[PDB]
Amino acid sequence: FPELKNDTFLRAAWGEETDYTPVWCMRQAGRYLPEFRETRAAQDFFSTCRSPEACCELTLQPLRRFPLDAAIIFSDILVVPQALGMEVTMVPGKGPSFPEPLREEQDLERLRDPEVVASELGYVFQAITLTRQRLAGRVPLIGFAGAPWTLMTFMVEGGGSSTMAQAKRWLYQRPQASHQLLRILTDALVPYLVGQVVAGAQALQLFESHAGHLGPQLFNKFALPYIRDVAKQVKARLREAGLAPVPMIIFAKDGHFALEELAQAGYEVVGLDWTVAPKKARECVGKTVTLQGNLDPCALYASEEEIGQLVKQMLDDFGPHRYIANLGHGLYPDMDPEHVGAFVDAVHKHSRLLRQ
Amino acid sequence: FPELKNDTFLRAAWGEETDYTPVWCMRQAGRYLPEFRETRAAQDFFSTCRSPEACCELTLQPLRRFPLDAAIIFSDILVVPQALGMEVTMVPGKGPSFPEPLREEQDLERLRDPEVVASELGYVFQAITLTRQRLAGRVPLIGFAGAPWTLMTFMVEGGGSSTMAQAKRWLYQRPQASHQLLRILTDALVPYLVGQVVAGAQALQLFESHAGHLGPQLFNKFALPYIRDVAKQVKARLREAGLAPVPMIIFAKDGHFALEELAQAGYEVVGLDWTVAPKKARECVGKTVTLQGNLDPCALYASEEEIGQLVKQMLDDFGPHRYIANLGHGLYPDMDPEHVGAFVDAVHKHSRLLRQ
Ligand SMILES: Cc1c2[nH]c(c1CCC(=O)O)Cc1[nH]c(c(CCC(=O)O)c1C)Cc1[nH]c(c(CCC(=O)O)c1C)Cc1[nH]c(c(C)c1CCC(=O)O)C2
Ligand SMILES: Cc1c2[nH]c(c1CCC(=O)O)Cc1[nH]c(c(CCC(=O)O)c1C)Cc1[nH]c(c(CCC(=O)O)c1C)Cc1[nH]c(c(C)c1CCC(=O)O)C2
Repeated sequence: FPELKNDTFLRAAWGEETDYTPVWCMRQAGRYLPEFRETRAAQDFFSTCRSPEACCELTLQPLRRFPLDAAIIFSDILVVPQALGMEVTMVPGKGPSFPEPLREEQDLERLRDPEVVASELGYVFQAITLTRQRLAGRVPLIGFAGAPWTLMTFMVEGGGSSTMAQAKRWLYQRPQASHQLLRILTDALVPYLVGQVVAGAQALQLFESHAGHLGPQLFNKFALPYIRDVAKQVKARLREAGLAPVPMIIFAKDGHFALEELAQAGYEVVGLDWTVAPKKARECVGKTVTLQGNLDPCALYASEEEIGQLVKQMLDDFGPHRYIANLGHGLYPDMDPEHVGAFVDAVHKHSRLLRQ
Repeated sequence: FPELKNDTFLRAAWGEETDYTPVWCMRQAGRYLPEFRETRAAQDFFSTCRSPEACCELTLQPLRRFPLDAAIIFSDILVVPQALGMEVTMVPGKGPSFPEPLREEQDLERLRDPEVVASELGYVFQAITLTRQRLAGRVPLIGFAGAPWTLMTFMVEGGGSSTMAQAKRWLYQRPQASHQLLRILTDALVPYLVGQVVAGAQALQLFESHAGHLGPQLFNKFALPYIRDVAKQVKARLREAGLAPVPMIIFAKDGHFALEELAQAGYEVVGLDWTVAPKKARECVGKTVTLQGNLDPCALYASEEEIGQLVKQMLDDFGPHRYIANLGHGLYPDMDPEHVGAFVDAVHKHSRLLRQ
């Protein structure tokens, strides 16, 4: 691959000092961009995900508008449950659905052996290689997947939920079958994430987007062990294959209660939602992980001047060390690309002023 | 399409006698026109190129001011390297840039298969069809592209250069990789140029704008073969598709040294810069190609009366046969539209006096 030119994001992820704070945005390839909507109108969602050229194009679009310090491959976390043998749709304007969710223990029999999942996800690896080549070393490329618990919630609920009552009912009433499913997911995720790195990914983020539905006791029993396993096994396999391990980011949205445990879970970077005060997060995680985040995505509805001031305040709280800027979740479809631009420029501007 | 009403430019290109000398100007759709600047202020440069209506409008603007004998579609030669997978910007007042130029052989791996480029340039074909329809047969519409060597220089240098030292270093140190790249470009250009004709173009010009950096030995080894290939293959494909081949113009700026070879390269018309005395050019190319050019664009800074006299002298040197008037390069942004008008009127006036 082409030599990396701007490695600020990677240096920051490993905790090294940098000249400015690197920034990227979750869902930077997203519907808030008119050009994203146009490229997407061509195919259906999961068909877009299966076209390396389409994925590459969507990945590059934000970088043409903004000097973001990382790209993230266009894909979706739900490709893993799909590759395990579940059928999944993107309903017109009503999000992901599994018309036949997992509801009893016997339903696990329908899933593929987790060891064959990576072979089913070749299309993602093709997209990663192509995007890495086309990026031509501009900035690092992040690969990603959903965390076991979060993927379990989609598989059991059949979509989004305000309570995760069915998935949590599994945890309390079917603890053994839950662990079995969480292990299947872990065993699928590890080779998939390794394959993403083999294909060209230079960092990995694991999205535990539905952490907040668990309190600490269930999180520690059912989510944390598998989060830890994913990091340990991915690093081991990469070492063994003669490759360099990449920085790994754990993002547990609404996971305020788990920050101390997440800082010990074998990830270089702990991603934060907007509800956690940066200084409180720093006390929780300690001095040797990098934090990522955490501006309220809705702050981007404010004026460009206001966004600059909110960014300044955020960066004052995080300080110059061991920090990668981002929002506290993904960009929303109704947001203004110019305000995303203002966010990026302000992180760059204020982080330089904070140093010198 | 509407039937062509004024075909003088085409008759002259094929070498037929005409009642007056037809004239057009390189960069006639350009910044010297206040109305060009206004229409352009709407979008960024490459976004203008992707709007058929914007391209059509820019193409027609000069024709509303001046009785030019041809239109040339508004586009840019750099759409080809873009469609091959390189990222390219139009920097505010500092021209084209590729932030990640090709610098080693392995960088060729990032490019698209040349056979898929035409599909990426549909927007240009749409602009051509629309402009041909809106022109309503007034005058012929010229399509165009950059020549392989010249496109290679942009791809390797990452922009303009006073020496082409990096691209020439490729020719001397990486001859094989250079030929590989020049072949990729040729194989992309042929289907693109054919598609321009399919879409409505009635003539084609290939811009070898950076010929002059090569002497004769390198030009014959690395530029000429691909110039020849482009013409041979475009004509073959058009024949085979049941379409009429169009006149093709090769313009090698600062290519004094290559005129004899260019006259044998399969182009109806050889375009000249202002440094070549017309009578010397005529001896070089012989009696069976048409010459195009060649007034110093800077001559348009002279008074309207002076421009008339310079034009008279130019036309005396070229003579009435096998000649299409133009400047020796494109119009510059600070030139006066009224002086462009004087140029057009003088060619028409003096060429009629030269015949009768
Ligand atoms: C709406 C939706 C989709 N997929 C999903 C949803 C949410 C469903 C729910 O919560 O009930 C499922 C999903 N996809 C992704 C996540 C993790 C993000 C999180 O919730 O923390 C989740 C939970 C990451 C992603 N989803 C996507 C990426 C690729 C990276 C990028 O787009 O920049 C990632 C990491 C791409 C994607 N995927 C989808 C769209 C429309 C897009 C474009 C971005 C947008 O406009 O929202 C469909
Ligand atoms: C400044 C620039 C542009 N594009 C380019 C440059 C020069 C870069 C360099 O030499 O370092 C690259 C380019 N574009 C074109 C050429 C070939 C002309 C030549 O050098 O012989 C080249 C070398 C043709 C063109 N470039 C364009 C056309 C369309 C036809 C027309 O505009 O009449 C062609 C054939 C349009 C264009 N393209 C651009 C502008 C501003 C315009 C409007 C015309 C003007 O004011 O200069 C941007």
